[PDB]
Amino acid sequence: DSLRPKLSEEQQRIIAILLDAHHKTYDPTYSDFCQFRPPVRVNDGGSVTLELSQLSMLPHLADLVSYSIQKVIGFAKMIPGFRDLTSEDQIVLLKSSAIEVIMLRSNESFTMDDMSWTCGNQDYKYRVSDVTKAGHSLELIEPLIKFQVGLKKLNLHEEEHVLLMAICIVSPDRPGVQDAALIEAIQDRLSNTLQTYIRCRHPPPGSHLLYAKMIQKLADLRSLNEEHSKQYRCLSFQPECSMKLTPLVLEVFG
Ligand SMILES: C[C@H](CCCC(C)(C)O)[C@H]1CC[C@H]2/C(=C\C=C3C[C@@H](O)C[C@H](O)C3)CCC[C@]12C
Repeated sequence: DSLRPKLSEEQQRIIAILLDAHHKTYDPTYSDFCQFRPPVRVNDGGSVTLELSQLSMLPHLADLVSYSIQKVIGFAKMIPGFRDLTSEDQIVLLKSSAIEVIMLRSNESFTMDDMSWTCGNQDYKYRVSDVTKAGHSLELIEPLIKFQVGLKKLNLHEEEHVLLMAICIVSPDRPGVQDAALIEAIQDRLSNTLQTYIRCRHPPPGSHLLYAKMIQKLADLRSLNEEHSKQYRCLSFQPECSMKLTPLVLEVFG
């Protein structure tokens, strides 16, 4: 039974637009990372106290996340439809989705060889231990790694990955959005592009369950977003934390 309509010419052009936007905003060589404040790994082999006392990886990771937010804002601008929104909604959407899109886009440096984000170059291989040296706890980190493994095992085509990031950004149910209807219209155009693509371009397919899986990842990201927000708020109570962050990070997560 299941029909397999072909991608319209407009859908194909959406896909091409989104691949080009990603290629313009995600350097797969990580060649800017040497410009960030450097990573420092104090031995905390075991401690929340040590660690909040040092936050040795926070300057480097905050610069990394700050840089990623900028690339994401650049990616968003190229999403077909996004600029038809009011700038107030554009920013609501970017601010509420930023950490989720960072978590998604980070899947490209994530490796199941050793369960790290390998952006280098050894200095820029990030593990669970680095995330705890930036003041976060296992209640964020463990489900983050689960999410990364789950996403990897979907073996998404790049077309799927960039569509999934766009759909994440353009979510009509973010708090504070005004024109939810327009946002939903933009998102549906993207979601239809993704369903059609999966059905006509993705083999075998007994992965017609792929679309529901991807949608579930969006749900998972929502939970990670609330847990992140909870921890960031506590982290920010550390005296002089702000010096280790950036103005853009302060604004987005504050
Ligand atoms: C939870 C943490 C962000 C915490 C930021 C803070 C401000 C301290 O709350 C995660 C989110 C994404 C994670 C990682 C890498 C992300 C990227 C981003 C992407 O834009 C390029 C590359 O893929 C590395 C591994 C370290 C741990 C990172 C930074």
